[PDB]
Amino acid sequence: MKYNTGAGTVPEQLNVHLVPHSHDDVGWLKTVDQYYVGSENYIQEACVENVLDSVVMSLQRDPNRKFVFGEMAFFHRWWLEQTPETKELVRKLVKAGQLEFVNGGWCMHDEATTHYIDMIDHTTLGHRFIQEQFNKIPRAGWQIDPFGHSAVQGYLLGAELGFDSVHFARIDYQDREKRKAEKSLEVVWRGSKTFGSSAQIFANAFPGHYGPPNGFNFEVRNNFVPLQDDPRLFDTNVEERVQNFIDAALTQAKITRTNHIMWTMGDDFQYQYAESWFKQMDKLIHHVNKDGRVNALYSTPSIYTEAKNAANQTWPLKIDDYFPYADGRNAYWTGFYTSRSALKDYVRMLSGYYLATRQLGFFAGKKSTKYHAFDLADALGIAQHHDAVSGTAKQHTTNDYAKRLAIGASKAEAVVSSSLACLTSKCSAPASAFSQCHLFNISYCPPTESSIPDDKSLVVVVYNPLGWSRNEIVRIPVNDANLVVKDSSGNKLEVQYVEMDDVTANLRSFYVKAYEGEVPKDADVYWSLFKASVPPLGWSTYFISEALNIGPGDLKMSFSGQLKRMYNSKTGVDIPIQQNYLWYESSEGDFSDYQASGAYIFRPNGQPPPHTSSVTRVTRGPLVDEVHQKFNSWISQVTRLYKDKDHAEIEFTIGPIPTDDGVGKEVITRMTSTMATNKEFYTDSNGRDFLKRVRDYREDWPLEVTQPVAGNYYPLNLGIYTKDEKSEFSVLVDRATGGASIKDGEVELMLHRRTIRDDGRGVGEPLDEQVCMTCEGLTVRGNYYLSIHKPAAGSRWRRTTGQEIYSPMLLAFTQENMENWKSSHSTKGIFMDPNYSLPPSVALITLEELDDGLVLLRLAHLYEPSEDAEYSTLTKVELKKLFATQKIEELREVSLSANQEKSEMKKMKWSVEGDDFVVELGPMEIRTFLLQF
Amino acid sequence: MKYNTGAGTVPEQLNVHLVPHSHDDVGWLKTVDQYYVGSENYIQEACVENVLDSVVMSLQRDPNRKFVFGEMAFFHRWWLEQTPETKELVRKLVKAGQLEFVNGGWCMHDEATTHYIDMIDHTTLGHRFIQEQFNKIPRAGWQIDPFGHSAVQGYLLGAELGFDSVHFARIDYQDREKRKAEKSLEVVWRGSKTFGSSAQIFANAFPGHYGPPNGFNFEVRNNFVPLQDDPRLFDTNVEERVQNFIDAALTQAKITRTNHIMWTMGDDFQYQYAESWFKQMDKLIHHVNKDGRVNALYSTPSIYTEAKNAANQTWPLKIDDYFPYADGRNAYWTGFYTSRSALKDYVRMLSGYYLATRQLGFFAGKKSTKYHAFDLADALGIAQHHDAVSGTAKQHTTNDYAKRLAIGASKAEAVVSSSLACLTSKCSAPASAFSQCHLFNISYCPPTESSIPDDKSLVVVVYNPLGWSRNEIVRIPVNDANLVVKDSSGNKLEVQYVEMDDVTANLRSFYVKAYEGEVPKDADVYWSLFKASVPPLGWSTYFISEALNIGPGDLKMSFSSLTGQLKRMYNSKTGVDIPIQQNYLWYESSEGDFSDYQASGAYIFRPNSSVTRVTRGPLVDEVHQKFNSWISQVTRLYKDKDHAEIEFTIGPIPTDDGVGKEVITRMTSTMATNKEFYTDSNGRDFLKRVRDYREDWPLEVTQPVAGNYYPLNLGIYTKDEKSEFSVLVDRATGGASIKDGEVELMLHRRTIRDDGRGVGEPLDEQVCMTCEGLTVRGNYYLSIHKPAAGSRWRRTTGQEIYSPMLLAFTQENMENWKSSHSTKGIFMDPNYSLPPSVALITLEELDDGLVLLRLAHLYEPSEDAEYSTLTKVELKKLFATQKIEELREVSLSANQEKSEMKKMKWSVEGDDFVVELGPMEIRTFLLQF
Ligand SMILES: *[C@@H]1O[C@H](CO)[C@@H](O[C@@H]2O[C@H](CO)[C@@H](O[C@@H]3O[C@H](CO[C@H]4O[C@H](CO[C@H]5O[C@H](CO)[C@@H](O)[C@H](O)[C@@H]5O[C@H]5O[C@H](CO)[C@@H](O)[C@H](O)[C@@H]5O)[C@@H](O)[C@H](O[C@H]5O[C@H](CO)[C@@H](O)[C@H](O)[C@@H]5O[C@H]5O[C@H](CO)[C@@H](O)[C@H](O)[C@@H]5O)[C@@H]4O)[C@@H](O)[C@H](O[C@H]4O[C@H](CO)[C@@H](O)[C@H](O)[C@@H]4O[C@H]4O[C@H](CO)[C@@H](O)[C@H](O)[C@@H]4O[C@H]4O[C@H](CO)[C@@H](O)[C@H](O[C@H]5O[C@H](CO)[C@@H](O)[C@H](O)[C@@H]5O)[C@@H]4O)[C@@H]3O)[C@H](O)[C@H]2NC(C)=O)[C@H](O)[C@H]1NC(C)=O
Ligand SMILES: COCc1cn(CCCCCCCCCN2C[C@H](O)[C@@H](O)[C@H](O)[C@H]2CO)nn1
Ligand SMILES: [Zn+2]
Ligand SMILES: [Zn+2]
Repeated sequence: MKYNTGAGTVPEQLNVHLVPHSHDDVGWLKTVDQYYVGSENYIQEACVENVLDSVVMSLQRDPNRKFVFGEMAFFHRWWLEQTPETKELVRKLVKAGQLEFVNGGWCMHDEATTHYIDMIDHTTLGHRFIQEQFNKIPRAGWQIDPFGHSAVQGYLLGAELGFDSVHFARIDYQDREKRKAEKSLEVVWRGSKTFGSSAQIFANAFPGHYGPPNGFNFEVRNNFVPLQDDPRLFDTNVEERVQNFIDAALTQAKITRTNHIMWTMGDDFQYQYAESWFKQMDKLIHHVNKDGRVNALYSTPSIYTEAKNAANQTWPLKIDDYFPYADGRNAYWTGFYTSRSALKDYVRMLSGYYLATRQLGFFAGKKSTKYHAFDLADALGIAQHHDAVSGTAKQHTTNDYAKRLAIGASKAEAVVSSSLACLTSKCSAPASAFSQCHLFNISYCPPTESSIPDDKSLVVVVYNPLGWSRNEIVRIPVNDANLVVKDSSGNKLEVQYVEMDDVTANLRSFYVKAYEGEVPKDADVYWSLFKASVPPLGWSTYFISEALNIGPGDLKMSFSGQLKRMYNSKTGVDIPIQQNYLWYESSEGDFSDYQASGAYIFRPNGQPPPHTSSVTRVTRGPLVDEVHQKFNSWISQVTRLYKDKDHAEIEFTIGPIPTDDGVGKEVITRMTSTMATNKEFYTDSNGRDFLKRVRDYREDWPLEVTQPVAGNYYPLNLGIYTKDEKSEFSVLVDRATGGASIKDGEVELMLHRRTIRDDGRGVGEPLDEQVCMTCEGLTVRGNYYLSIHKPAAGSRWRRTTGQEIYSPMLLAFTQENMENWKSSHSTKGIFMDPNYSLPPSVALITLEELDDGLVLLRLAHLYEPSEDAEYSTLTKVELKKLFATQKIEELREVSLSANQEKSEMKKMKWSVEGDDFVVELGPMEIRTFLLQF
Repeated sequence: MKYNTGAGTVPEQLNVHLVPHSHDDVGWLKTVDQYYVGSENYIQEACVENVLDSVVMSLQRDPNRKFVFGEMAFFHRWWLEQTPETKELVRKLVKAGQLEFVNGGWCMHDEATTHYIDMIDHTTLGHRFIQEQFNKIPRAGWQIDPFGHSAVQGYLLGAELGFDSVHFARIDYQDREKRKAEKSLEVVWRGSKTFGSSAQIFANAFPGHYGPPNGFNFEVRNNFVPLQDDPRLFDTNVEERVQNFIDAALTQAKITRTNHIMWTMGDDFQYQYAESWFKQMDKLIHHVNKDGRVNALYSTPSIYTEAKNAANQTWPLKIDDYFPYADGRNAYWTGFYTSRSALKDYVRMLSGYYLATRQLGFFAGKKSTKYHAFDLADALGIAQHHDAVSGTAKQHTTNDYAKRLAIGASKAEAVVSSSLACLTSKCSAPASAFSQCHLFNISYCPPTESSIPDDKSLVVVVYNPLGWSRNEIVRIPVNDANLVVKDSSGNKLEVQYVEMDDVTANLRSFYVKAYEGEVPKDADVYWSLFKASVPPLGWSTYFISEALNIGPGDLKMSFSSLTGQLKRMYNSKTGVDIPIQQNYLWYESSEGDFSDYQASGAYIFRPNSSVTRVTRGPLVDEVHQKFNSWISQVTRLYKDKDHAEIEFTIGPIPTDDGVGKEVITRMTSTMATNKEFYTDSNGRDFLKRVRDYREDWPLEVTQPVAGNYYPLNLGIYTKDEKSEFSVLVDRATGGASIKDGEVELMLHRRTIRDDGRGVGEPLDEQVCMTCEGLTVRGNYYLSIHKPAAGSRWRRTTGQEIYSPMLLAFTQENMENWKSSHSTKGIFMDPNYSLPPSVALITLEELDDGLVLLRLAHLYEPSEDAEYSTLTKVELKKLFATQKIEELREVSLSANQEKSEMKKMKWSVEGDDFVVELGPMEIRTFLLQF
């Protein structure tokens, strides 16, 4: 029999857009490769190779069939295995529109715990591949699973990518009720207060889930009702199945605007045998359309959006974001804003490093390795997956993520070493030319710990990957107490010695062995500190050889023994402020609700958070004032006021979190003032826009308060701040972190979490992270940064220090005779014009060599219009001065993901309820260029 | 990457022939159509449409891949839904050898409870489709699942089909141990005593199961280890999987002759997503052969057989059969020999009716409808499946089988009625011309129960589908006591009235309602009996209108009187005389003990009186016997019958005491049978069985009852130096001789537990409206003869039991009838019979002008001095009203020129139009008129 599968939309009937898809997690209960090859099916039945294999076969069978695929991490692995014949069939299918890429990034990223730089990076990775192989530009965003949604997702990873639409299943459960009643599930979304309608997108919140209506899942071996239309066989059931379809369509139509609705015909890792689904959809399209009451068609999210746009309809407006997300009364998904802190820091650290790595490789002439096996691009793009950096994957999967990141970090570390060796001489240098250290956090750095032979000096090369000149404190572990630091010009520099502490030494012994496999030499005796000064996008070289109020600067802090006050003499801000460590007790269920706190969901006990305190050292010196604090045996902190820093730097060391008492614990630091913050506080969106949050309040619906704490937590990637008439109090993070203001004048950060129960959303594991050789709970160490400012003065600290945290100096070490080194190496350099700096409001967020001679460049304006009277303004960058030592032959502006010419981008129109080489940049703008040299 | 999937065999290595297959039950836990379309997956995950869809896609991707498929019941349902492009693609795959048909019948039939005529019929239905669509002749028999194997499967449904091999997984568990030790899993099997090596076949019994070695089932969503050979991905495992493969190959090689072994790469309803299997098999062939220690290839059972035949090797010999089957000490699969007796009788009755239907349609010029939806050919073909007539499907599946058979029977009924209307007239006649009755067993025949109008008669047309003239008793239910029966010439015939009985009357009210939905009219008051005389392949017409020792003939029986119940049988003309008792007993079903939990069930048999009337008359003497409230019997000696007909009525089997019961009739004599007894092979050859003994291995006796039951489709007999005692059945039935001079039949079974082989249902058959246990009624036939004179009774009466007269009824004034209708007729020559040794088992109109004809010699060489000899049939006299234009002798399934059939050679350890037939021969022909 021939089925009429080629139906399009029809004007005066309800149209049911059948969109076949397979939701393929880039790691979750299995690793990425396990999901691809289909191993470990006892954990979860899932094989993405079967999906792509069988979908291509089913699409070949009938030209009217369609399927949408998203995650290029899987597609690219599959593609490299396919024959030339298959690759050509795929080209035909993509060219015909039968297989359409939706989203098209390397993964479907989390939107809470991700940084916009990483979101752009992996999306570009996917889009370049799709553009190269198929000459296709994705037009529909696909965020069907991420646990809430960010403003930047809407305007920057949606509209600015060229997406007309973005589709997602998860919104807050109270909000969803209101949107159904108001038919506002689909909105025109303006995530940017700066760009408004110039960066808007059609946003489609599904009625419930991203699966088919009940009885319309057709996966092989499932117990569905096949449409039996053969009169030679018993029990035909055509009329019943057609009515099943209509009934489901009418229910959805009752909550949707226009005569067009969409069915997401798929689910988690479905389509292992695609024909099982397409057989049923073939028959349903055929028989439903013969019936004639409604109209069914094979479609895609972009065909659907096109029909939604051509309709005569005005649409409700959506501003800001969809955080936080709850799927039930006691189930706010705000715990994963913090879950797996160590993995979050690892991602953030490697992202900064990878940024610098691509800079140095470009100058030294290195060749792109983006699509090579186990490259850091693959590893960091996988890491953005919505179960990966978010913390919501199984532990073995999480270990596999970190294994892949470490492999890519090792490749990047060799690129940096070889590149700096070439660029500092007076490119083929060996990677052994310099040594580098990434375990300063636990004091392990063999290059600076080892002894210096006579007539030689420890050479320290300092590379600065910001487009600003920078002054910073180098702090290295040493075993000699009479070293001299000389700058490039022979002058001895002022130094300070800081004594090794017992917390750090105790971390060193355990974790060096865990990470590196062998037990290290004795704990270093001292830290050596000195202030380095480095040109923008350049290096300085130093030579090292043998011969209660604190605050070396304007910012002062007062302690008992605990913090009591912060003030700035020069600016005249002064608040009494206390900081303490506490923890919420993790709920394990109660009489009214079995929901437990777990890796996704933060549900505190409803008991007040238990209190922890004594000073163990107060240190004073020209470069740093320090207060070492121990709150208990597993919570210790160091507060540091460094020379020339407009902030304190608070180093936390948390763990092992004790659960032998059977009580899960979610550890916070809480900063309590008297500022009249009036329930307001500000948190960033993926590290960019600041969103005004209001305690216990929602703009889009009248919140029913059910979790007065968990319901006020928001995801941080840059930081959190508060203000009143007289002060502005700001906190910056070093990794994705959850933050809230639970009381006026009060800010808190959740820093580490260890539960005894799983939260029943499918991961099947309490968040119980341990380190072994003889195991104990994982300890995390990191920094948060705090400062005080007059109103309208804090934004420039937040932006400037945020970028500095993102992009620290890179240190490279070797031992050579100083004079011999100065004879064969330039001790100072800059790749920009010697007297050029990027404006203070701009960051060079992408600089990378692509295939052939093409260079990808991105410049970001860091400020929103109303933040800083001087810097929230129009500025310019002279690219001739940015590349002083090279001549631009070609310049070309492209879309954010570099898959379209900027000038060719077109926008849909919506009726919304309530309505030379010099590059200019307005507030919040990001401009992307392809260059040739 | 490209994989070297084109490997062939290599001489200096062990070769693993990978044979992809999907074992598709034609009904079992789900019905055949549910299995096809994949509905009711909560019962069992199984969809045959997916198998054929995805296998054809997978074969298309790589020309070196192969797959074997067997069950045309499924293939044909799928074929008619396919597009022209798919059909064209399938023809290319079949022509290239990528898709090979094995077996090729409509189903994979049981070999215990099936009759050879039904086996030939459904195999022909499948093979004719295969030949017409693809010009292919299957060469491998595929019997991987049936529970034991019959001698007729080997020589007749194997060798004579043109099969070089037959493959099966199930043999007795004790036999299997010996055959592993002696490397005699594979044999040259000679199932026929008569034909020996002229009808031999390579018989391959698998080491254990028909699935793959452990860890090589690759069905989508199963937890197997994929072969990961991409160095860009973590956890490559090529070495591990290659070694897994080798270890399994070497283990099998140690119990197999030659350097070729076969892996059956599949299982029940597998290959829903075929690419999941072929991907792994692609990579295993590639990397195993790169390694080079063993050799792997895509293969088929026929390619494997060729390799085994080409080896320089001598093979052990197998004779007789593989019954009974047991897979454990207390697990003899001999219960299903009797399970679902009523379904078995239903199949047997419809097979004979379908034989007559195709004769009558041919004579009347009816067009063939063999491949039409719900045709009786489909229903009867399906019913041969190894869970169907065997009785081992779920109850709802069994109901569906009976519904398809009833649909087919209703169509056959109209053909018979329309054909007889045309042929007796002086085809376009309507089905309403005659009525017919199939419920005589419960006394329900409205056409004869109904009053006759004055100046009209009940016209009775009697058709005889045997090639022998036949006299037999017509016995119809009537409501008037003074009816007169005249033959066609006007002669009044001797009649006998027999009173209705209470047992039948209560069956009638309950079962007529069950079968037809409404209670019947008043029970009929009498049976009218009379003797009809009918030409072979012809008819006689009769007109009915208003006007303790027994034995009306030579055979006599003596009953105690004090207790009822047989005591003695003797024939006064031949001098045979044996004391003999007949009793009803039951075994208690085991529900397992603490040492073995095995219970009795649908597959496995695991065991733990007054005369109410004596009737005498010129046409029948009978003794009604009531053994208890749910067991009654009537023993009948009919005029001119050389045997007693013993009608049992059993049920409802009481089950409330908590114990299951398996009911037998046991005939006990003093004959010196010396542990020997004789049972038939699919209604054909008799095999000598010996109590508690096995020819091929030293039996360890664990079930001295259950291990001595054998499947009967014709009957069972014993003998000593003075007598032969013979028992014929009317349906597939289990029988045994548990002591010397003693013979027993299992007639009905009801268990309270399942026997744990997958059907998940106690054998607990019930009739519901209120429910009660099912009641079965049927006949077995007893007789006594002098040695070497019993065989001719068994063969002749067996064919008469198989092919009874067909009665057609109407009411008309006699003279107006005789004026418009030929009262008497035959389609053969007016004075020609087939020889007494011959039966016309097939006569059928195919498409175009082709007619299919089969003649069978009923006798084995040693059986009857007169009839066990070469004979001949005159085809011009068989077809008297037509002229034979063309004759062509073909193979048994009619897919080959008989003259062009080729046989492999094996070295075996220990070594006009007149049709001639030697003993046990079946010759098949295509004729054109
Ligand atoms: C501070 O700061 C810092 C920063 O800096 C932070 O962070 C950190 O960091 C660090 C660095 O620094 C890091 O570390 C790193 O890490 C990574 C990861 O780790 C993880 O993972 C792993 C893995 O896992 C997996 O596996 C296992 C086994 O099986 C298991 O168990 C698990 O579960 C998983 O599993 C999964 O997956 C898989 C796949 O993958 C599958 O198969 C399965 O089935 C599943 O599914 C692990 O292992 C680990 O663990 C460890 O550790 C821990 C801790 O962490 C502990 O606790 C434990 O216990 C352990 O430990 C133990 O052990 C060890 C070993 O044995 C020893 O040693 C010790 O001692 C103890 O006892 C974890 O979990 C990793 O990966 C890395 O590693 C690496 O590296 C090192 C040096 O560096 C060494 O030592 C090692 O060995 C390694 O090495 C390697 O790699 C490299 C790169 O990466 C290279 O270069 C080299 O060469 C090597 O390699 C090569 O070779 C080899 C031989 O040996 C091989 O294997 C390879 O291969 C591969 O790949 C390829 C390509 O190429 C392919 O083909 C194949 O397939 C393979 O695979 C190559 O070839 C390190 O360690 C960490 O992680 C971090 N952390 C976090 C948390 O994240 C921190 O945090 C801070 N701190 C504070 C603040 O406090
Ligand atoms: C509660 O205690 C434990 C327990 C378990 N079980 C049942 C185990 C059943 C195994 C079935 C395996 C698969 C094949 C079953 N075949 C499939 C063939 O295609 C079909 O034709 C055969 O009829 C049929 C039977 O052999 N019982 N009790
Ligand atoms: Zn997901
Ligand atoms: Zn079977």
